Amino acid sequence: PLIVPYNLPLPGGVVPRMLITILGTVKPNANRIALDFQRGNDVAFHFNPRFNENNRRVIVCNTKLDNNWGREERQSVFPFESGKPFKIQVLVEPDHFKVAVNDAHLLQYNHRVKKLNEISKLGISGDIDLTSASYTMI
Ligand SMILES: OC[C@H]1O[C@@H](SC[C@H](O)Cn2cc(-c3cccc(F)c3)nn2)[C@H](O)[C@@H](n2cc(-c3cccc(F)c3)nn2)[C@H]1O
Repeated sequence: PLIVPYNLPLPGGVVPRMLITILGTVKPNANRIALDFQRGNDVAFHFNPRFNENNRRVIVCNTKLDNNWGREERQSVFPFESGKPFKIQVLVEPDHFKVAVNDAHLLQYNHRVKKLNEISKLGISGDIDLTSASYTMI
Protein backbone atom coordinates (compact mmCIF):
# COMPACT_ATOMS: atom_id res chain seq x y z
CA PRO A 1 0.00 0.00 0.00
CA LEU A 2 0.96 3.62 -0.46
CA ILE A 3 1.57 5.99 2.42
CA VAL A 4 -1.42 8.13 3.34
CA PRO A 5 -1.58 11.23 3.01
CA TYR A 6 -0.26 10.75 -0.50
CA ASN A 7 0.78 13.43 -2.97
CA LEU A 8 0.45 12.61 -6.67
CA PRO A 9 1.98 15.23 -8.96
CA LEU A 10 -0.10 16.06 -12.03
CA PRO A 11 2.53 17.30 -14.49
CA GLY A 12 1.40 20.46 -16.27
CA GLY A 13 -1.89 20.37 -14.40
CA VAL A 14 -5.09 18.81 -15.58
CA VAL A 15 -6.72 19.00 -18.97
CA PRO A 16 -9.97 17.70 -20.44
CA ARG A 17 -9.72 13.92 -21.20
CA MET A 18 -7.45 13.30 -18.26
CA LEU A 19 -8.72 10.44 -16.09
CA ILE A 20 -7.42 10.04 -12.56
CA THR A 21 -8.02 6.69 -10.87
CA ILE A 22 -7.73 5.98 -7.16
CA LEU A 23 -7.93 2.43 -5.85
CA GLY A 24 -8.09 1.66 -2.15
CA THR A 25 -10.08 0.12 0.68
CA VAL A 26 -11.97 2.08 3.31
CA LYS A 27 -10.70 1.40 6.82
CA PRO A 28 -12.86 -0.12 9.49
CA ASN A 29 -14.83 2.43 11.22
CA ALA A 30 -13.83 5.21 8.84
CA ASN A 31 -14.73 8.81 9.54
CA ARG A 32 -13.62 10.69 6.43
CA ILE A 33 -11.73 10.58 3.14
CA ALA A 34 -10.51 13.52 1.04
CA LEU A 35 -9.19 14.10 -2.45
CA ASP A 36 -7.65 17.55 -2.97
CA PHE A 37 -6.82 18.76 -6.48
CA GLN A 38 -4.58 21.70 -5.66
CA ARG A 39 -3.32 24.80 -7.41
CA GLY A 40 -0.47 25.75 -5.07
CA ASN A 41 -2.06 26.43 -1.71
CA ASP A 42 -5.53 26.67 -3.30
CA VAL A 43 -7.79 23.62 -3.52
CA ALA A 44 -9.51 23.63 -6.88
CA PHE A 45 -11.61 20.55 -6.05
CA HIS A 46 -12.01 19.00 -2.60
CA PHE A 47 -13.98 15.76 -2.65
CA ASN A 48 -14.79 14.75 0.93
CA PRO A 49 -16.84 11.69 1.92
CA ARG A 50 -17.97 12.05 5.55
CA PHE A 51 -19.11 8.79 7.18
CA ASN A 52 -20.54 10.32 10.34
CA GLU A 53 -21.61 13.91 10.13
CA ASN A 54 -24.42 14.14 12.68
CA ASN A 55 -24.95 10.37 12.12
CA ARG A 56 -25.42 10.88 8.36
CA ARG A 57 -23.20 9.98 5.43
CA VAL A 58 -22.59 12.74 2.89
CA ILE A 59 -20.10 13.77 0.24
CA VAL A 60 -18.98 17.37 0.57
CA CYS A 61 -17.28 19.13 -2.35
CA ASN A 62 -15.76 22.60 -2.25
CA THR A 63 -12.90 24.91 -3.31
CA LYS A 64 -10.43 26.71 -1.05
CA LEU A 65 -9.10 30.09 -2.30
CA ASP A 66 -6.60 32.18 -0.32
CA ASN A 67 -7.19 29.84 2.64
CA ASN A 68 -10.99 30.30 2.57
CA TRP A 69 -13.51 27.54 1.83
CA GLY A 70 -16.31 28.55 -0.50
CA ARG A 71 -19.87 27.28 -0.88
CA GLU A 72 -20.27 23.53 -0.37
CA GLU A 73 -21.87 21.22 -2.88
CA ARG A 74 -23.39 18.23 -1.09
CA GLN A 75 -24.35 14.76 -2.45
CA SER A 76 -26.29 12.31 -0.25
CA VAL A 77 -25.68 9.40 -2.63
CA PHE A 78 -22.89 7.65 -0.72
CA PRO A 79 -21.28 4.73 -2.46
CA PHE A 80 -18.52 4.01 0.09
CA GLU A 81 -18.65 1.49 2.95
CA SER A 82 -16.25 0.89 5.80
CA GLY A 83 -14.06 -2.09 5.13
CA LYS A 84 -14.74 -2.31 1.40
CA PRO A 85 -12.56 -1.78 -1.68
CA PHE A 86 -13.45 1.12 -3.93
CA LYS A 87 -12.40 2.78 -7.16
CA ILE A 88 -12.75 6.54 -7.66
CA GLN A 89 -12.45 7.82 -11.20
CA VAL A 90 -12.21 11.57 -11.78
CA LEU A 91 -12.56 12.52 -15.41
CA VAL A 92 -11.65 16.07 -16.26
CA GLU A 93 -14.20 17.51 -18.73
CA PRO A 94 -14.18 20.99 -20.22
CA ASP A 95 -16.57 22.46 -17.65
CA HIS A 96 -16.39 20.14 -14.65
CA PHE A 97 -14.74 17.28 -12.89
CA LYS A 98 -16.89 14.15 -13.38
CA VAL A 99 -16.66 11.52 -10.65
CA ALA A 100 -17.61 7.85 -10.75
CA VAL A 101 -17.24 5.40 -7.87
CA ASN A 102 -17.13 1.66 -8.59
CA ASP A 103 -18.01 2.45 -12.23
CA ALA A 104 -21.19 4.34 -11.35
CA HIS A 105 -21.52 8.04 -11.99
CA LEU A 106 -21.68 9.94 -8.70
CA LEU A 107 -21.39 13.69 -9.26
CA GLN A 108 -20.00 16.55 -11.32
CA TYR A 109 -18.25 19.63 -9.94
CA ASN A 110 -18.11 22.78 -12.14
CA HIS A 111 -14.65 24.35 -12.51
CA ARG A 112 -14.29 27.29 -10.15
CA VAL A 113 -10.52 27.41 -10.56
CA LYS A 114 -10.09 28.00 -14.27
CA LYS A 115 -6.36 27.67 -14.78
CA LEU A 116 -6.57 23.91 -15.21
CA ASN A 117 -2.90 23.67 -16.19
CA GLU A 118 -1.95 24.99 -12.74
CA ILE A 119 -3.89 22.30 -10.80
CA SER A 120 -0.77 20.20 -10.57
CA LYS A 121 -1.09 18.12 -7.40
CA LEU A 122 -3.58 15.60 -6.08
CA GLY A 123 -3.56 14.95 -2.36
CA ILE A 124 -5.24 11.81 -1.02
CA SER A 125 -6.02 11.75 2.70
CA GLY A 126 -8.16 10.09 5.31
CA ASP A 127 -9.30 6.76 6.47
CA ILE A 128 -8.23 4.46 3.69
CA ASP A 129 -5.66 1.91 2.72
CA LEU A 130 -4.44 3.29 -0.57
CA THR A 131 -3.56 0.75 -3.25
CA SER A 132 -2.77 2.99 -6.22
CA ALA A 133 -3.23 6.45 -7.72
CA SER A 134 -2.62 7.11 -11.36
CA TYR A 135 -3.74 8.99 -14.45
CA THR A 136 -4.18 8.43 -18.16
CA MET A 137 -5.67 10.22 -21.19
CA ILE A 138 -8.85 8.87 -22.73
O1 LIG B 1 -16.21 22.94 3.03
C1 LIG B 1 -15.29 21.88 3.04
C2 LIG B 1 -14.51 21.98 4.37
O2 LIG B 1 -15.41 21.70 5.43
C3 LIG B 1 -14.83 21.84 6.72
S1 LIG B 1 -16.15 21.50 7.91
C4 LIG B 1 -17.25 22.86 7.57
C5 LIG B 1 -18.72 22.47 7.56
O3 LIG B 1 -18.95 21.53 6.55
C6 LIG B 1 -19.52 23.75 7.22
N1 LIG B 1 -20.96 23.64 7.35
C7 LIG B 1 -21.88 23.39 6.32
C8 LIG B 1 -23.14 23.36 6.88
C9 LIG B 1 -24.47 23.14 6.29
C10 LIG B 1 -24.63 22.71 4.97
C11 LIG B 1 -25.89 22.48 4.39
C12 LIG B 1 -27.07 22.70 5.09
C13 LIG B 1 -26.90 23.13 6.41
F1 LIG B 1 -28.00 23.35 7.14
C14 LIG B 1 -25.66 23.35 7.00
N2 LIG B 1 -22.92 23.60 8.25
N3 LIG B 1 -21.68 23.78 8.51
C15 LIG B 1 -13.79 20.74 6.87
O4 LIG B 1 -13.05 20.90 8.06
C16 LIG B 1 -12.73 20.91 5.75
N4 LIG B 1 -11.63 19.97 5.82
C17 LIG B 1 -11.70 18.59 5.78
C18 LIG B 1 -10.39 18.11 5.86
C19 LIG B 1 -9.88 16.79 5.84
C20 LIG B 1 -8.55 16.51 6.17
C21 LIG B 1 -8.02 15.21 6.12
C22 LIG B 1 -8.81 14.12 5.74
C23 LIG B 1 -10.12 14.44 5.39
F2 LIG B 1 -10.88 13.42 4.96
C24 LIG B 1 -10.66 15.72 5.40
N5 LIG B 1 -9.60 19.26 5.93
N6 LIG B 1 -10.31 20.32 5.92
C25 LIG B 1 -13.43 20.89 4.37
O5 LIG B 1 -14.04 19.61 4.18
